[PDB]
Amino acid sequence: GKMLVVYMTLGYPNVQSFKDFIIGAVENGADILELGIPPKYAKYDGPVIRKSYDKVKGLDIWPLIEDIRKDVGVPIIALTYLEDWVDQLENFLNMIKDVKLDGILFPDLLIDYIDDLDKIDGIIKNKGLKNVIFTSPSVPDLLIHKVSKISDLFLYYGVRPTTGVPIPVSVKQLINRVRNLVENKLIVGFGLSSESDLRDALSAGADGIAIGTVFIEEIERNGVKSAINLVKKFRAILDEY
Ligand SMILES: [Cl-]
Repeated sequence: GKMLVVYMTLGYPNVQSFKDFIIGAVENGADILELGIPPKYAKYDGPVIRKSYDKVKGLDIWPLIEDIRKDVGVPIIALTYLEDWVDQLENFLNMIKDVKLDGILFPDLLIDYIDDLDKIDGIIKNKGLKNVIFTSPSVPDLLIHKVSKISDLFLYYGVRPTTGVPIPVSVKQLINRVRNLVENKLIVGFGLSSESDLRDALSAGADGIAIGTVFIEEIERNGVKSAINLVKKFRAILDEY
């Protein structure tokens, strides 16, 4: 079947409500968790991700990661910029394995560290960790093909960002043009998540979808239990395929 990947900003909105959402999300069918590590600097994050980072400013991040690791048994991927840890890439990857997370996803890996790709994949893989590689429409087709054969768990393909203007092309067509390039499992991630966009990706052959900002929005406007119920809804939609 199809994989439901659920993102949440570590500690958002508060520590107790964050664990409630994660546990509820996993109970309602999340297959993979992505946890957003608040960034040491500003980068390619949109308005609603940034505001989620604002509300957990100064969070003690490692005890919470440890804590949530004890609470749920699904694969957990750390979402953080290779930027914030390239100075210290060794004590980061050891800490990640120390607290028992399954892998990482560096969004800026293929952008700002493309020449370091093969070294960094090698080190991650020889720590037993998963290197989940981020791609997007601006990643050239042959690079996408390259990383599709090395990406662990799945290759991630991000469309519909909250920042900027979306590509005025149907998600069905966008995924049609990468599905045959990706030998891996293909997870399509969304900033804006219309149901039409999600069904377009699944019907175009994506092996799952990743969603996150939709949950941050639903929490702020209707609360954690409402956001948990959205997970149930997305699970049912993926279960139609
Ligand atoms: Cl797009």
